[PDB]
Amino acid sequence: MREIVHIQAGQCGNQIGAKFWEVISDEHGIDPTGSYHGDSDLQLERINVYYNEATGNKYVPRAILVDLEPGTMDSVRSGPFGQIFRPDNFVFGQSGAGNNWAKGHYTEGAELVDSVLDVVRKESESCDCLQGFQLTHSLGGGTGSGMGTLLISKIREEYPDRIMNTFSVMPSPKVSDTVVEPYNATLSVHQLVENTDETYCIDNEALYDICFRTLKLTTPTYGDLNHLVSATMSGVTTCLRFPGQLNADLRKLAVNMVPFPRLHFFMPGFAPLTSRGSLTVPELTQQMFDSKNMMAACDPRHGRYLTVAAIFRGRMSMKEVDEQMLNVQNKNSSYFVEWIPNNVKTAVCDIPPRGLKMSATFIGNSTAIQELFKRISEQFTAMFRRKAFLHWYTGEGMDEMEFTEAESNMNDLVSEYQQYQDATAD
Amino acid sequence: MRECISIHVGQAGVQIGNACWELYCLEHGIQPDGQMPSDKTIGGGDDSFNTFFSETGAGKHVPRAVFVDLEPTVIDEVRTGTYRQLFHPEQLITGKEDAANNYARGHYTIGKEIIDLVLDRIRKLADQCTGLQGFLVFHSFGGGTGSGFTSLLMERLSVDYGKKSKLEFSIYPAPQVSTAVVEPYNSILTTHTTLEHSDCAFMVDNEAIYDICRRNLDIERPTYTNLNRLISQIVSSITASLRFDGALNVDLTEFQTNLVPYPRIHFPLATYAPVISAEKAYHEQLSVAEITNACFEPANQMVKCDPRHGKYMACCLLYRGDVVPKDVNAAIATIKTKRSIQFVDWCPTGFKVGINYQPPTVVPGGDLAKVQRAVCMLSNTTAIAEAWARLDHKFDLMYAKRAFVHWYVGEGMEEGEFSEAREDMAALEKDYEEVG
Amino acid sequence: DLGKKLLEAARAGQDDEVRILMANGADVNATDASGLTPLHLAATYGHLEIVEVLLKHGADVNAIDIMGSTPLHLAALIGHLEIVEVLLKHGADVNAVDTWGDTPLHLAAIMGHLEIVEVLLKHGADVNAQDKFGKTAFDISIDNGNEDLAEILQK
Ligand SMILES: Nc1nc2c(ncn2[C@@H]2O[C@H](COP(=O)(O)OP(=O)(O)OP(=O)(O)O)[C@@H](O)[C@H]2O)c(=O)[nH]1
Ligand SMILES: Nc1nc2c(ncn2[C@@H]2O[C@H](COP(=O)(O)OP(=O)(O)OP(=O)(O)O)[C@@H](O)[C@H]2O)c(=O)[nH]1
Ligand SMILES: COc1ccc(/N=N/c2cc(OC)c(OC)c(OC)c2)cc1O
Ligand SMILES: [Ca+2]
Ligand SMILES: [Mg+2]
Ligand SMILES: [Mg+2]
Repeated sequence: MREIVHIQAGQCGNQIGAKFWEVISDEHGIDPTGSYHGDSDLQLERINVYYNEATGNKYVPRAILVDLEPGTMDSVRSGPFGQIFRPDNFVFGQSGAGNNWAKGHYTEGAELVDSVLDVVRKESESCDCLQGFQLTHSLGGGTGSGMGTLLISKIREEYPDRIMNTFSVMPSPKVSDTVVEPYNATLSVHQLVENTDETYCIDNEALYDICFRTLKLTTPTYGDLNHLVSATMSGVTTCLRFPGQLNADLRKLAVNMVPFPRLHFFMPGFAPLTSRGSLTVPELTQQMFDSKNMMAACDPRHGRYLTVAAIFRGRMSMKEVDEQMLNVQNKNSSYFVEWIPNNVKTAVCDIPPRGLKMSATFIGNSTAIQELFKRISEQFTAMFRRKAFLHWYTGEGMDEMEFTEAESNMNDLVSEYQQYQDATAD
Repeated sequence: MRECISIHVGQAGVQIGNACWELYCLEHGIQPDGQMPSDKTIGGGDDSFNTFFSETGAGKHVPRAVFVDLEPTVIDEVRTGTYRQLFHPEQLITGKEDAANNYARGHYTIGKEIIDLVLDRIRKLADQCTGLQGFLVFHSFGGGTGSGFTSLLMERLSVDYGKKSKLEFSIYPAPQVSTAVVEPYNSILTTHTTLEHSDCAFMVDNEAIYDICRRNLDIERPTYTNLNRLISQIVSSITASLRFDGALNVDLTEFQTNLVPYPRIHFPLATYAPVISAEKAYHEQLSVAEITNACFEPANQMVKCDPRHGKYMACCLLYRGDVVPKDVNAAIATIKTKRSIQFVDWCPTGFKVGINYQPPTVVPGGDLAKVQRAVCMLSNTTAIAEAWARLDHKFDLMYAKRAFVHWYVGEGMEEGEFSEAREDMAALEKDYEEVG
Repeated sequence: DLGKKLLEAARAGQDDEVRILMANGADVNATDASGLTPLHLAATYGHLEIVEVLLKHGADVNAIDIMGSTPLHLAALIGHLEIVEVLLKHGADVNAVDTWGDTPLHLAAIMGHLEIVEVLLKHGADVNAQDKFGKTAFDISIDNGNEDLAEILQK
């Protein structure tokens, strides 16, 4: 269990994906040219999980970059770490998908799907022991959502025994008021429930709410929202990238975090919350469990934690962390299911992220996530009831029964969360 | 002289293995390269240490041991540490992908890719034996490899070595230092499938060891390094009768005769005393009477349970050091005038005694102080049923909801195996209730 | 039949075609299979100029399709602010109720068009109007944790 093949699809997928490579390269001592300028030998111990070793001892990201729109490729290369990507790993079509899930999944997206798979095969065969895959995408557009899910199902057919993990960005009218986004997101959730082992739910609603109400940015931009996303992605991948006592991988996280196959949607959290260009263990435990620090717009105190994983990064007493973790489970006991004993796991990493002396990353599988699913469901139903813009989908080959089926699956998912929230250990 | 082969499975079995063979080398006077200057018979011999160590024509004393793990990180440390030259390079076997804390991967899917290589390498060790008595198997209950691979291995050893004894040293999970939520599942699955293939099993409760490291050794937050050093001292006291001259538990068969009245209730409790911090170099020396009494205090037990709540079916007292036999007799006589020692009416109320007159060895860099006398008590008490009930209750909370079961079913295991394994544990709890 | 052509011209945003068809006798109030009129389609697809042209030529601002949707319900749902204002200026029933018990306020609230919500509130939209499941627009903002919307509805 070593290498991860990362794939980034569509505009949101590529933008969040580029920021991830930039941030984790800085933590690992890697520069935009691909050279290692680090001071700690702990920065190269698990470098092969995300990087390929190349001639001259150069470190090339095991990343594949895909979009139906060509202009995206130019914005990736013009960034700070733009030239670090493999020039052959860019698969870019000619015509975008114009926020149409059907375009991404059935027509324009399906033409460019065998090309992406050729690149996936090449990176996968060059791996000593492939762990699985990591996909970054939005659910609101057409390429990341429609083509992204198609890519997932295709990869799932070729590599069934490997883990499929996604960083999936949920829509919010607060960031993008494009009324077809609940359609796109609902269609994609229907695919994610079946075809991924673990999904990090990154909600644009929560990201906007943090920037506006907590960070005091009255006009938040993509840069501002992506600053919270990059810190979350850095935190949740800490244990895949740094040795530690645990030898953590994607499958060990799946076995321990996911008790029922469909309930694999995680609510990530981060502390401290900070803005661009601008703490003790007890405070960091508190903040990490506060609804205002969650990356999904759900109150954890409205539901129950099935499983939790928390990563404290920086120099601190492990006994103090153990003490505070047990303390948070005592006073907040009614928010944890009592039928899954010892369901809170903690790791401590010596290497902290950039700009912070201490940090804590929270990964929760909470029944409160049904709030996020219900919000999108209510919007999908308001649109679907009036059959607004339905022809834009059915004209691409889609059947109106796929909408009915997607809505039916997502409501069944909400009922399943409610079921375990009301379950008792008797 | 009858040989004993030790098999260490998964991370816990391997790390505990490393700390035991280090200690064995120190007790017998074997150097890290395998040289032993106190051994006059070069290239062979029939001495007691020969039960655990074979000899080459060059005077090298090699452990009769196999280390197996489904991933290579833990065994690679053995390949590069202080005792790298001591083991047979082919004796250290590693796969590429571990069992991901899943009994089914260790037993059915990943485990089958290496089972024949392991068995063929064990046969090479067995072929070099004049009169193999059996195997000592070290493994965790909680890991995917320690649970599933160990079961598959125990099944195959029962077919290929039918007449040979099998003894386990098993690590029982603790919430304080565990890895997975599904450890109760792995623990019940491996117990059910190994029960008929094991003759005697010594469980080591990680919570008991953690508590002793904190209370007696003043170690704030014990690591696996501190736990394994204490565990290896206790495993050394249990195996000393196999590697040195003596009159008690001299062979694997005798551990069954002395400690196992009935085949299924083969889980003896070990108690060890005294455990003193190395920072107290000038401690007062405890008498034979004080250390003997210490054996009946729940705090010094390897498995958390209350023997006052149960009945004894056997009791063996293994002393090491400056111990006069009449002082043992006097301490036992005083201990007999006590209402908390109740034997089952069908067993003699006797205490078997074995004394090795060499003091225990401590490893350089360890946490324990040197002592002039130590005792390890091995007893079969129905109070160990408390350990089984705590694990069964954790299993039941999850299983009622079928939480995590799909991970097992997706690795070639039927859901019916979980209920058959739980039914066997219900029967095992009733076996202890029937004895008393 | 110029009515079927006018329906298609209003959806596609063909301004000159609407003017031609009406001059030749096209039914400004023609309906499709589901009861949608050229004004419903113009309001849905955001053709502001076609909406104003149709209203100056006898289109019923309060026409309902088979599901009880008025052009104002569709304009509030899709988020077309200029069209919502034109429809109210021309007499649209701010509190019209469709077959699901929704008013344009319920649809502007669900879809998060907060500016349209303020406009509907200023023109008399009823905060106590309940849908078929008894929810008002204020209940929708409480149930979804939309603090921005709850603040606006509490004005
Ligand atoms: N957080 C965040 N959201 C983004 C970003 N870029 C786009 N989005 C969101 O993603 C959704 C739109 O999807 P895109 O990724 O732009 O679309 P696409 O996958 O490229 O598909 P098409 O262009 O329609 O073919 C909307 O909800 C946007 O708010 C970004 O960098 N950060
Ligand atoms: N005492 C002690 N317990 C250990 C040690 N290493 C792991 N454990 C315990 O063993 C259990 C986990 O099993 P491991 O042995 O690490 O797992 P494994 O057998 O390698 O199996 P997989 O990693 O799942 O393939 C937990 O209860 C740990 O606390 C060790 O060196 N000493
Ligand atoms: C609730 O019980 C469990 C939860 C998860 C467990 N460990 N899996 C991982 C946990 C991670 O963070 C600490 C992690 O960093 C994100 C990770 O990296 C891949 C794996 C084990 C548990 O016993
Ligand atoms: Ca010899
Ligand atoms: Mg795009
Ligand atoms: Mg392991």
